Amino acid sequence: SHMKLQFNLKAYFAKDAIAALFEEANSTLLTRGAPEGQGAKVTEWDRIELTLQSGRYVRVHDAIFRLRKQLAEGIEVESFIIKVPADHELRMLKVPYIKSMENIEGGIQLELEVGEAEMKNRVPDRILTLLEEKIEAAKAEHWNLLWQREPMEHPFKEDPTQAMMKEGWLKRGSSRGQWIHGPQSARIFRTFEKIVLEELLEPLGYREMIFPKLVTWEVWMKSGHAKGVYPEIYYVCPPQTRDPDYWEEVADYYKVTHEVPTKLIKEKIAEPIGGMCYAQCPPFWMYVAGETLPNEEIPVKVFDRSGTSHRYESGGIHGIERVDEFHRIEIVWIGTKEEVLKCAEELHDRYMHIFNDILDIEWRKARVTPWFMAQEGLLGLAEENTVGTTDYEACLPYRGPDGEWLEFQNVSINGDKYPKGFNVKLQSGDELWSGCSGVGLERWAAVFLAQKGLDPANWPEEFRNRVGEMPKGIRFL
Amino acid sequence: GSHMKLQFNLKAYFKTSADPTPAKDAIAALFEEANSTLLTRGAPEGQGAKVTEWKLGEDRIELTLQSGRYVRVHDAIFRLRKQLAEALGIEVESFIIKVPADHELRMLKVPYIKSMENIEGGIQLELEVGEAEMKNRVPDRILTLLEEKIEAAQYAEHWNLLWQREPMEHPFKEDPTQAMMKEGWLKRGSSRGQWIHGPQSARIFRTFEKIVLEELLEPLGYREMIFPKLVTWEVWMKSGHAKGVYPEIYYVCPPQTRDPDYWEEVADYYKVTHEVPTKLIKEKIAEPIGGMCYAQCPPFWMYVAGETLPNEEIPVKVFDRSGTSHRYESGGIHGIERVDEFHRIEIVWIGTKEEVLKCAEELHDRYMHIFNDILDIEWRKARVTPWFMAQEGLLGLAEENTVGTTDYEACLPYRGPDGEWLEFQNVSINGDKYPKGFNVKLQSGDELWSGCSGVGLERWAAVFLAQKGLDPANWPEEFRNRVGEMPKGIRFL
Ligand SMILES: Nc1ncnc2c1ncn2[C@@H]1O[C@H](COS(=O)(=O)NC(=O)[C@@H](N)CO)[C@@H](O)[C@H]1O
Ligand SMILES: Nc1ncnc2c1ncn2[C@@H]1O[C@H](COS(=O)(=O)NC(=O)[C@@H](N)CO)[C@@H](O)[C@H]1O
Ligand SMILES: [Cl-]
Ligand SMILES: [Cl-]
Ligand SMILES: [Zn+2]
Ligand SMILES: [Zn+2]
Repeated sequence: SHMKLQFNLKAYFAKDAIAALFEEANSTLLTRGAPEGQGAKVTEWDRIELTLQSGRYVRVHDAIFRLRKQLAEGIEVESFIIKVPADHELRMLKVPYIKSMENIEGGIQLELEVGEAEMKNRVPDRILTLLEEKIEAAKAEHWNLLWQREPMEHPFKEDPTQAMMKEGWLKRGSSRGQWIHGPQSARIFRTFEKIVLEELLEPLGYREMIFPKLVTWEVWMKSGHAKGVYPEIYYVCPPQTRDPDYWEEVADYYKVTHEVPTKLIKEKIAEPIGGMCYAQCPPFWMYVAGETLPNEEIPVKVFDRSGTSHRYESGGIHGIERVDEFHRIEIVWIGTKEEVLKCAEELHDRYMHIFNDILDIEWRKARVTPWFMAQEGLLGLAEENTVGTTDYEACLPYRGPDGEWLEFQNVSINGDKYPKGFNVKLQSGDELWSGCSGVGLERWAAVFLAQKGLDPANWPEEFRNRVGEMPKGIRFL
Repeated sequence: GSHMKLQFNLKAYFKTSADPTPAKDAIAALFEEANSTLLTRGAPEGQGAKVTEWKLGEDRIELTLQSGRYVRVHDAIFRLRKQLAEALGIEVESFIIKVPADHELRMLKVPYIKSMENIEGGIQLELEVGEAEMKNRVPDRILTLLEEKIEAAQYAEHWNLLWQREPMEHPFKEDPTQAMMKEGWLKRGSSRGQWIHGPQSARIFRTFEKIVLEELLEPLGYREMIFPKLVTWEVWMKSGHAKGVYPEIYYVCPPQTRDPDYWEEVADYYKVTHEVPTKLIKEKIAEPIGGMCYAQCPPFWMYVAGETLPNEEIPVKVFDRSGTSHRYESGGIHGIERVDEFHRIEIVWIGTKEEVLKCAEELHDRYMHIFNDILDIEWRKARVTPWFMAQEGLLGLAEENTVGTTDYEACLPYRGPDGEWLEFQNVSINGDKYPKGFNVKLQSGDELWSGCSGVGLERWAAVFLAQKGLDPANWPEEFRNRVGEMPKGIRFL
C-alpha cells in the first residue's frame, strides 16, 4: 500500500509575542514544497519543546536549524521516528544510529538515535537511502557474446592440474587453494609474462611500476570496495606490539605443547588494517591521489606484476583454475574518455593476435557485469554503455561438450570512478577516465594446458619457440 | 657456569593388572635387576636411572624413581611398565627437575609447570604432568625451554669481518629516498613502511633482478620456482619460526564465512558512517591461519616435505621472485632502507654437506663479481648470527662451525663517515635443520643439508643510489648498458 514517509522529532533548546512567528512558520518559513504544499506542518508543542514533523521535503533536522535562526531574536534530541513504506516485511538488521526496527502491516518503522552533531552531519539521510535500497532490492550476473572463434579439435581431454600433479609440474601448498610451482609450471608462467610484455605491453608503450600488495582501508574506501568486498578478503592484522615480553606466552606455549595457540594470538593482534591484494589496481591509485596531471602526460599507461592476489573463494577441491592465491599482471590506463576507449581497443587487438597466433587457442569475448560492481555487492550492468567489463573465455575440453568456459582475463572501462574516488584531476579540467586489464596466469595455464597438453611436441611452434628447452622437475622416490 | 647436576625426580605408581594385595615377590627382584641392567641402557657408566624406593598397595605398585641426563624418569618409567606387565595406568605424585643456572629467572606462565624456585646451583621445577604428557615427552621440551632462558640470561649480536673493499670516493651524499621522492621515482604507499615505485624506480629493481638471473642464477644452473606467499602455522612449525617469529609478522585471518548475510552488518555500518568498523570485523574474521611471507624460503619446503630425493637429483638449486615479504619492523618514518613491505629474490639449494658448502662458495664468487665489476660499489661481508636463530629470538652462533650466515654490508655516504653500513643481502648454510624439520631424506641415507640466500631489492637500490646518485651519466658503464634507456616518470602539476 502507498504509505507515506514520515519524519518525527521531539526536541528542546518569558515571551508571548512568539505567536506571530510559530503560527506563520508553518505556512511561510517551512512551506518549500516541490510538487505541491509539501512542507512541514500539523503537530503539537530554555526548554522549548518541539514535536514538528515532515516528509522527504524540508526534513525535520533541516527545519530544526531553521528555527535556530528565527528564535535567535545546542539542540537536545528526545524522540526520533521514521516510518518507511515497504510493500512487504524485511529481516531484522543492526545499523548504526538505529535503536529500533519493526516490520508491520504497513511497512517498516525505524527509531533513529541522533544528537545535533549527528543531525548536522546528515545521518538520517544515509540511513534512509540504505534502508530504501534494501527495500528496492526486496538477481543474476549479466552475460552476452561479442565474438567466438570457430570450433577446434581437442585431442587433449585430461584435467591439466591432474596432469601437472602426476608429472611433477606442481604441488599443493599448505594454505587453502594454494599451489607451489615446480620448475616446469614456473617456466609456463614466465613465458606467458614474456608474451604479455613483448607482444602487448612494450609495443603499446606501457611502463612498469610496482604497486603495494598490502591494501589498507583508506584505499578500499576510495575505490568503493569498502562497500561490500568483505566476504572474500584475507584480512591482515599487525601485532599489537613488537615487545618480545608480550609474545613470550605464545612462544612458550608452542615450545611445550607443539601447538600454536591461535585463540590467544587472535587476542594479541590488532584489529585488521585492511587485507591482502584483491583487485591489485586500487593501491596504485595512491600514487596519483590528489594530483593534477598535465595534459601532455596522458594517457598514463602502466602495469604491475610484483606479487600475489588473495581471495577467499568458495569451498571445494579445485585445480589451478580456481585458487585462493594467484598471480596476475594488472594493466592500468588513465586519460580522457576517448583515450581510455582507444587504449582498450589497442589491447583487444594485441590479445587477439596472442590467442590466435601464439597460443592458438579456442576462445571468446563477452560483455559481463563490471568487475567493480560485482566486487562491492552489485550486479547487472553499468549506467553508461561505454563503461563495463569484457571477459575472455576459453573451453576446457575435460569439462565435456557442455562444460562451462573459463574466464581467463578481462578488459574494463571504469569511467570516472577511480579518478573521482582518489581525486585525480586533469590540468585542462576535462573529465579523467580509467581502464584496467587483469591477466590471470593460473587461468592462462589452465586454458593452454587443457587445450594443448603438457607435451612440448604438441604445442604451437610460436609458443614452443618462446619457451626454450623445458626444465626438468624435482623427482622423488 | 654452574657445575650442578641435571637431575630428574619422579614419585609415581603403576596399575598393570587387576587389583592384588602384597602377593608377589618378583617385584623386589626386578627393581634391583633394572638398576643394574635395564635402567643403565643408553647411559654412560654409573649414569643410569635408579628406583630408589618402592612400596605396594591396593592396585598401587608405587615407586620413587631418580635419574639424570640419560634414561630420564619419564622415559624409564615406561621401561619399567613393559617389565611389570610382561613378567607378571601410571599416576604421577610429583615430578621434580633440578636445572643448573647462574642467575635467577623471572617466572612466567608456562603450561605444565606448577612451581619454580631457586636452589643452590640452579632452578627447581615442579611439574604438573600425567602419563600422557610423559609419553609426549613434555618434560624434555620444558627442559629445552628453560635451558634456552638460562643461556639467554648470560652475557649482543655477533660480527666478524671476512672481506672488505678498498674505500671509494663518495661524491653523492643525498639520502637516496629523499632524492627519489623529489625527482618523482616513487611515493609512499598507504600502509606502514610501504612504497609505490614509479617507472624509474621499478626500472632499477628490474635491472638488479636481470643481473641476478644472468650473472648468477643462469650460469650456476638455478631453476625458477614459485613459492607460496601466504604462510601457514604448519610451515612455521616445521621451520622453527613458530618458536618466536611472532613480534614481527603481519598476521592473516580469513573470513569465518563467505555468506554475504554475515557481512551485511559491516557493509551497512560503512554505508551509514563512512567508517570501516574494524572492531566488528575483528569479531567476524577467523583466528589467524599464519601470516604474510617473512623469510620466503619456508613455504617452498612443503614441496619436498616427507619425500626422499634420489642422489642424481641433488644438489637441488631453485629460486623464487614471485612476490612480497612483510615484516612489522620498528616504528618511525623511514626511507626504502627500512620497510615493512619488500621484494626479495630467495635462492635455495639442497644436497650433501659438501655440495651445500660448494654452492655457497659459487654464489659468493658470483656476488663478488657483481658488486665489484657491475655495480662497482663499496661493500664488505661478515660472519654474523645465523638468520634462522635471530628470527626465533636467539643470538650467538651455531656450534657446527660451518653452519651460519654471511651478511653483505655497504656504506651509505649520506649517513656520514661514521654511519652504520647497510645489510643488503646474505648467504647462509643452514645445516640439517630444514631437511629434519620438514622430513626430507636422501636415498643414500647420508645427511641432507641446505642453504639459502636472500637478495633484498630495496636494499640493493638504497646502497647503489646512495653511492652513485640518480643520474645515469654517473653510473658505471656495465650497469648503464643493462638498464638501457631510463623511462620517464609521471609528472604532476
Ligand atoms: N580466484 C582466482 N583464481 C585465479 N585467477 C583469478 C581469480 N580471481 C580472478 N582471477 C583472474 O584475474 C582476472 C581479473 O580479475 S577480476 O576480478 O575479474 N577483475 C579485477 O580484479 C580487475 N581489477 C582487473 O584485475 C580474471 O579474469 C582472472 O583471470
Ligand atoms: N624489513 C626489510 N626491508 C627490506 N629488506 C629486507 C627486510 N628484512 C630483510 N630484508 C632483506 O632480506 C635479506 C635476507 O633476510 S634475512 O632476515 O636476513 N634472512 C632470511 O629471511 C633468509 N630466509 C634469507 O632470505 C636481507 O639481507 C635484506 O636484504
Ligand atoms: Cl586490492
Ligand atoms: Cl616465511
Ligand atoms: Zn583493475
Ligand atoms: Zn631463506
